[PDB]
Amino acid sequence: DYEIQRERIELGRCIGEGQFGDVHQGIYMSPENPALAVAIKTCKNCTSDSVREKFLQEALTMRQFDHPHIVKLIGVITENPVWIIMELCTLGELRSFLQVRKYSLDLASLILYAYQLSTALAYLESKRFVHRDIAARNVLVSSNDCVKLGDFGLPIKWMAPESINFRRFTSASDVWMFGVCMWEILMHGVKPFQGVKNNDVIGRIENGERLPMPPNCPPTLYSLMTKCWAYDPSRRPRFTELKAQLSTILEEEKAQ
Ligand SMILES: O=C(O)c1ccc(-c2cn[nH]c2)nc1
Repeated sequence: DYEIQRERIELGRCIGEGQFGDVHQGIYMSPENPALAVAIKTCKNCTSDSVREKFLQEALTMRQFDHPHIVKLIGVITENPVWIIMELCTLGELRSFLQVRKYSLDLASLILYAYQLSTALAYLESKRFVHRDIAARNVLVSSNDCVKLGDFGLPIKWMAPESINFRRFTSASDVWMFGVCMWEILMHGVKPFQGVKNNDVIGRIENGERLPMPPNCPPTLYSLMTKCWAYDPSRRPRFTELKAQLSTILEEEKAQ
């Protein structure tokens, strides 16, 4: 089962702050693997069952997916203090990694990350799961050549127009938000619309404006991004198709 005995967990260095509390790395001592490196999400306010409810929904949902580019649940400890134990991605959240690895990562690698992300989102799409919070900050880096979707759950600057005007969230909103994430990656983790009032962002989308083509970004990728940003959700592509196009973009980039 998925409940874990606190005695098999050795808490270690704090590796990040989450919505609910500190995120730690640590060791999980099971009989199947005597020393498994894990991540531990903690829940600062989980004495409140309303918080505990929302915190542990993340683990109930993780548990349903099996993809190579989606983080995996190990187990939970539900007595206080409540903990989620999940796979460790030792290079942390994608945004910081992009920031710190600027000048160090090449183009093929940035494309590799977007294509990897699209395969995770095509998989979720095939399961009819809407994610609603696709952003570089919600992706983790397992290795120089492997990123993973780390969260499932306001980010106006990332959201589709119909999310903002009708609070509506669909596979097509996800596609839109994934265009923004691709932009974020080709900009090495610069946030979209920096220094722009949220409320002014919506008018500019309605005005037809869009995020600029990043430097060093290929026309083929920018064209992909702009299809993701069709104002009408029914003109935007499906991740299955985005996945296939990014596969071609990557094979050709590898060729230089
Ligand atoms: O700061 C965070 O929210 C954060 C940081 C790290 C991780 C992680 C999970 N597995 N490996 C790393 N999750 C969330």
